[PDB]
Amino acid sequence: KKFIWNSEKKEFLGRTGGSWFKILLFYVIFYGCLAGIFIGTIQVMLLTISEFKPTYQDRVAPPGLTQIPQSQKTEISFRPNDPQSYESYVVSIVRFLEKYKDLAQKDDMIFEDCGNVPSELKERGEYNNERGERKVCRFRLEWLGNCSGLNDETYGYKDGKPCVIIKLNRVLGFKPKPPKNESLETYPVMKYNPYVLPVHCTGKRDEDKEKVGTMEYFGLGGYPGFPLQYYPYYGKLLQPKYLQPLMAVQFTNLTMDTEIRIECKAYGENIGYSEKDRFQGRFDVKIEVKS
Amino acid sequence: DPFYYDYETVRNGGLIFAALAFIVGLIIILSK
Amino acid sequence: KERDMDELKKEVSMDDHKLSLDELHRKYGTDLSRGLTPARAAEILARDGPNALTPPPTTPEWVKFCRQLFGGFSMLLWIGAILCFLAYGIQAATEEEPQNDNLYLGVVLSAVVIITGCFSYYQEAKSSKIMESFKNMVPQQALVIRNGEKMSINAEEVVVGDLVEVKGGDRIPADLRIISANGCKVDNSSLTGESEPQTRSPDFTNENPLETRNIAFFSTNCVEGTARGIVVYTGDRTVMGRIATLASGLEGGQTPIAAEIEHFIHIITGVAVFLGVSFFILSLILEYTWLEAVIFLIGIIVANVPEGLLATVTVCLTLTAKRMARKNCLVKNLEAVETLGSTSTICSDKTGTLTQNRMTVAHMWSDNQIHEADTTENQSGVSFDKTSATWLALSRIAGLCNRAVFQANQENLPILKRAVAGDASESALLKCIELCCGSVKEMRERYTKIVEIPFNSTNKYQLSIHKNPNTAEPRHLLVMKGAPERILDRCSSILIHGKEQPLDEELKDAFQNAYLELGGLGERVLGFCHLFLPDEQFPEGFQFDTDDVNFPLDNLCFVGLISMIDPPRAAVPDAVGKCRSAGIKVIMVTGDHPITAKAIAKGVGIISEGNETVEDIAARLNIPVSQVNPRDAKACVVHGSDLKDMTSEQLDDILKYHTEIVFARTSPQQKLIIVEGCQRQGAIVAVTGDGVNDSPASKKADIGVAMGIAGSDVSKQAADMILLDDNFASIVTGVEEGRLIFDNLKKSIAYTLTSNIPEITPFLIFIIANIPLPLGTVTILCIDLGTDMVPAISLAYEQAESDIMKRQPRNPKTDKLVNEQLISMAYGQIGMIQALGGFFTYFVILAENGFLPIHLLGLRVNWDDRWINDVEDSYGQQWTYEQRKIVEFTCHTPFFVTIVVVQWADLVICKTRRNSVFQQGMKNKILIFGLFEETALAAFLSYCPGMGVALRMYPLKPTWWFCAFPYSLLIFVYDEVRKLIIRRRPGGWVEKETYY
Ligand SMILES: *[C@@H]1O[C@H](CO)[C@@H](O[C@@H]2O[C@H](CO)[C@@H](O)[C@H](O)[C@H]2NC(C)=O)[C@H](O)[C@H]1NC(C)=O
Ligand SMILES: *[C@@H]1O[C@H](CO)[C@@H](O[C@@H]2O[C@H](CO)[C@@H](O)[C@H](O)[C@H]2NC(C)=O)[C@H](O)[C@H]1NC(C)=O
Ligand SMILES: CC(C)CCC[C@@H](C)[C@H]1CC[C@H]2[C@@H]3CC=C4C[C@@H](O)CC[C@]4(C)[C@H]3CC[C@]12C
Ligand SMILES: CC(C)CCC[C@@H](C)[C@H]1CC[C@H]2[C@@H]3CC=C4C[C@@H](O)CC[C@]4(C)[C@H]3CC[C@]12C
Ligand SMILES: CC(C)CCC[C@@H](C)[C@H]1CC[C@H]2[C@@H]3CC=C4C[C@@H](O)CC[C@]4(C)[C@H]3CC[C@]12C
Ligand SMILES: C[C@]12CC[C@H](O)C[C@H]1CC[C@@H]1[C@@H]2CC[C@]2(C)[C@@H](c3ccc(=O)oc3)CC[C@]12O
Ligand SMILES: *[C@@H]1O[C@H](CO)[C@@H](O)[C@H](O)[C@H]1NC(C)=O
Ligand SMILES: [Mg+2]
Ligand SMILES: [Mg+2]
Ligand code: NA
Repeated sequence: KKFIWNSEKKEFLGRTGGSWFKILLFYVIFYGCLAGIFIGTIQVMLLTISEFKPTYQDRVAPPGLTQIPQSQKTEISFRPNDPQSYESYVVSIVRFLEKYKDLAQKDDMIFEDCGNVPSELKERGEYNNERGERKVCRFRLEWLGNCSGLNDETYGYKDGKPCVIIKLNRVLGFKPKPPKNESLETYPVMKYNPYVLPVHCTGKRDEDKEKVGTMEYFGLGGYPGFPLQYYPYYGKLLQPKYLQPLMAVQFTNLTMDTEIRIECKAYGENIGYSEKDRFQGRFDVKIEVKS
Repeated sequence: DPFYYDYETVRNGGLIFAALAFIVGLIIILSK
Repeated sequence: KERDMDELKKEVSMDDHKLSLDELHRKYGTDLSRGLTPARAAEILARDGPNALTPPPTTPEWVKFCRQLFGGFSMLLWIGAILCFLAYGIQAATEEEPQNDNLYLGVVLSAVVIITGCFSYYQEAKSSKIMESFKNMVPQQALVIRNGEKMSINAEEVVVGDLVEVKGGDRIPADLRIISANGCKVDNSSLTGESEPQTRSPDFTNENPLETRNIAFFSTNCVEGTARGIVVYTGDRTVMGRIATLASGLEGGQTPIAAEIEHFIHIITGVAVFLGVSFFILSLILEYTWLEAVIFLIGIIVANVPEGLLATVTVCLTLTAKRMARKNCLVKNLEAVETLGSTSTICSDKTGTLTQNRMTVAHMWSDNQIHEADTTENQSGVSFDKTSATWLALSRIAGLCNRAVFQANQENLPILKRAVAGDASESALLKCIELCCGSVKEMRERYTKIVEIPFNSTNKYQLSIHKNPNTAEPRHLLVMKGAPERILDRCSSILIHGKEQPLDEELKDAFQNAYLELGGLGERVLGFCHLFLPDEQFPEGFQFDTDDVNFPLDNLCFVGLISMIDPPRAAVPDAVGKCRSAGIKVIMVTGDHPITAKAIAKGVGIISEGNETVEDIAARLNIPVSQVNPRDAKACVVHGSDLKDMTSEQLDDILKYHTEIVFARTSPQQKLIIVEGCQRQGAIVAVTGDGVNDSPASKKADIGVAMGIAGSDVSKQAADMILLDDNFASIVTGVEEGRLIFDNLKKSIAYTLTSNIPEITPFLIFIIANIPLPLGTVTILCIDLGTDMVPAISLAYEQAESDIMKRQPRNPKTDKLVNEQLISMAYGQIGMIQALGGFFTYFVILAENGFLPIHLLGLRVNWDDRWINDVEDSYGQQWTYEQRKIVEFTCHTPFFVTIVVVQWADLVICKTRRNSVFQQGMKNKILIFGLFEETALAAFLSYCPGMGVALRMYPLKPTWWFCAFPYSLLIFVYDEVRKLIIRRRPGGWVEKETYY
């Protein structure tokens, strides 16, 4: 009963030729109309959103805190001797900082020298297109001391005592608000509380806090945070080639051949946290310099 | 700030709607 | 080697009844007047087994529970669960932090099968439980003569070859060989279907042991008289024992609904594996490894398995079976509720099924006029004229001259269903007089009987003389009844409207034609006459001792004939008409005499009035029957004697060229042969019976119907449906519901099958376009086993769109439950629109939160990564892992809501297959509640506190609820114009391509 393939009375795969053509033509017209309808409605949907601002921004309320070595499990395990053991790290650090070189920020029509000292926020009018393409404040690699260097094509980084820079999640129109001068026990930090978003790293328990001996932070002018002169963001369309602030963190006194956990928590009023997302506001890393 | 959404009001309205729709359906199947 | 055992049981029985009394006593070794010694009786009792059939094969409860856990649909869900655990096993050992989805789905599918098994098992067990409450087996002790003494022992203690005596009322214990009878009449209705009580004489009469009178049978009841006999057969070796053993050892077959579900699964898995394999090859062609492609194949195949359609179909069948049990039409098998609708040839039994199996006064004769009495089982018919003097005289002749009286408890029972002691004919007369002529108690004692004369062996006449209580004449009233040929010879006067007239042939010949009219009608007629004895020649003191001629045999006054026959049940003729109207062939299959079978066939509708048999044409033309062409005869009567000498081709021709067929004098084995002959044509068969002879026919038929009270236990167990109220019209209700639920099942299946396209398309394009997952697994479960359950169940409550009892029975090779048109509608057109609506809501949610749809291409690579917490959207923003995952889950929730929104329109359009939603109407309250509960449940799953934590379903911004509205309206309007073109244009495009 499964050899209905053909017959002398015209049937193919179950039906005739003229029936195959009728059904195929119907399905082509039907699916064509469906495609045109879906495209028209998706076009109306495109007309309901603007080009300079996302309609809903509540799902990114607490900005994240990422790092340069995008490790497979936020773990930095390598050998201080073997150059190939830490190649995956250095490669990502060089590729990340490839857009921060002095040659990359050379056009004066799209770059603006903010300053050597963190200042107040820089609001460049409204988010509409009435104004031209906004300017992006420059950020030279020299600000991250001891983790930038004047190396060649390959940034000879730190083998012993590694470097891990942190970055604040770029959010459109987000204005960072550092904590008030009434700091509720925020782990010794400089007195530059008004024009920089503080970020302090620490261990996770009584063991990690003891294994991690000394940490050295590097930022704009020597402050462990992000300067407010680089915010807010005006979208990729209005501010292409934008360079968000960076801040490096070096762990000098580490216990070699021991995996220790570090939590770099960014503080501020507009910086939230989450017990489900260990990256919202805070940031975790598992460093282990095994020799 | 635009980074805030009154999810409690929408959630409350959704729960009230579900309650009203279910009790109305129960009245529908109880024709008396 | 059971094949030979069953073959030796499909053959009609043999015997040695044709033996002289000396040869019988020599073969069995038994005294003809003393039986045998009790020691010999105990030696045989402990040699071959007690006189009782071996109990039925006990069916343990764990066996049928495992049965409910298996099947065809539950097996597909089982293979789905197995495939889920196989995929999860591959994902566990092969990749890092494996996902629990597949395991969750496998245990859910297993739970679905187990729960469906528990429910269906509880239903079938409930049916069998209420069935056990009908076995009222009262032990019946037999009267056995052993060692020269009479003793009453249990029926099981009876052995082979021993004297047994039976009295009018007692039941024939085993199969007896009559040796001496005294006006003994037995009842062969439950065994051979012979309606009128067949008498039993010691002399051998027919070569067939069933037709001869020297044999009493197992389970038969001696109506009147007393007789003796030697037990020839005992236990299972008996006639009804071999019939019951044959019934138990027969095949049930495959119900039509089961074959339809199997074909449905064939198409489901066909397209499922086609898509899975083609996408397995496509995934390998793109970039994915065998490890990943295997998981894709399993996911696509398992995804195309309706997880909830099992429970919905089961509840559909259960609901219709509930309505069946409400009308006292219980079904033992659940799916058997549908077989009646697919039936196209009904083989019915005459005695006890088509008829009432009870002698009843059919017609009366008075004033040379035929008067038909009401013969309904509940007395709901036309009442004859009961105000003439001829009736007032005939009623007294019958109520007085009759050896029939009611028993002790016959008080609260109705006039018909009550028990009467005596002859069946006298019982019918007593009931007719007690019903249409007041009461016979005070009417019988009013005329004190002086001298009587019972029925004679030759010239059968029954007469009696009574005193006259009239206040105008003291003459003695003599009455007599008998065969019309015996009364015509002893009559000279004729009563008319109160006065007398001579025996003029002008009205005597009219009496002869009336006699042949009621006789040719298959009825048994009797004549009643009376006369006023002159008180001058026979005073009030004279005693007419029954010795000589004290009464004038001739010169009597004939009042009128009184016929009688077993009448059909009340709604039987109308039911036969309804069955024929629906295109169901009605074929009578009974072992009764042909002269009565043809009359009952014409009276109920099996033989349409006007149609002639092969013999009727030869009788109308006065030519030999061998001359008329059988093609000129639509109806035909087939005698059992001739049926024994038939081949397969001959029976095929009998059924192919004759539209109204009646099989008479057919043995139970021949009944089975007839059912098989009907099944050879390829049509669904339903056998409706009551006696043990209906057991092998009800078992082999596609569906058996047994009478709940007037039926035997063997055929009632071997059947698939029981009529607890014996209302034969329930057959019509059954054939209606069987078609109703069939169409509703089509609608329900198209509903569950429409939701598969939007359930699989997100994963399909997830593999192709490399976009984030649009629809989640738990959300899919909330659709298939959550919301959609109530709408799909409500789809069973839909009513008929046109008259279903008007269309012809569905062709099994053409009208399948799930044809290629339902796939073109659900999978092809409606489900496609639902998938597009889901993708629209998806792109709306992502584009509004910063991820433009064009930007979503190739994004899943880094999207699903658990450590890339800086994923650029279309606005340059950096999204963490949990943030964008929260968006994906709060993106799965509206996809599920979109499914419910499009299911609103899909349910409204599936509710009607041809009619318009405005024509039919939203009168289905269960469907309204289905939409209300569906929407309220979908809203609750999204807005309940703690859902984004447990089920990962996050709340929806109100505008999301409207992203799916245009697609639902589109679906509704499209299907509406579809059904409109089907209505206006019933020819072929919209009908043969989309109408399923
Ligand atoms: C950056 O690294 C240099 C080493 O290359 C550090 O220079 C040393 O600083 C200490 C004081 O902390 C002096 O005692 C050493 O003599 C210096 N050595 C050299 C070679 O210059 C420098 O301190 C580091 N910078 C920071 C901010 O930690
Ligand atoms: C850097 O860490 C080392 C430990 O690795 C510190 O030196 C140790 O001090 C303890 C006493 O507290 C001694 O028992 C160990 O023998 C020392 N080890 C070494 C290698 O010197 C050291 O003080 C830390 N230095 C700074 C600047 O934090
Ligand atoms: C086609 C028509 C007749 C169906 C009638 C039901 C429609 C109008 C109902 C069904 C579900 C409803 C939604 C239920 C849930 C939400 C969230 C709540 O916090 C605001 C209302 C809102 C956004 C409702 C809008 C109206 C809505 C879409
Ligand atoms: C992921 C993408 C590329 C898969 C595209 C699949 C499309 C092209 C397939 C899926 C289901 C298919 C249809 C399935 C049902 C019908 C009815 C049948 O009697 C003829 C084929 C016809 C008319 C098919 C036409 C092509 C079709 C719409
Ligand atoms: C021929 C006619 C009836 C078709 C008209 C199409 C209508 C019904 C369709 C076209 C585009 C659709 C809209 C597209 C854009 C938006 C914004 C979104 O955030 C919610 C859905 C919503 C609000 C849709 C509602 C229904 C809509 C207006
Ligand atoms: C676990 C899963 C693996 C592939 C990819 O990593 C995405 C993962 C999450 C979703 C999960 C798939 C697996 C198949 C599904 C259960 C399969 C499915 C869904 C519903 C259903 O009834 O049967 C199968 C399609 C997608 C699926 O739900
Ligand atoms: C915060 O307080 C300290 C002294 O407690 C003071 O030196 C510093 O200037 C204050 N900063 C601001 C911004 O008020
Ligand atoms: Mg499904
Ligand atoms: Mg019967
Ligand atoms: Na059966």
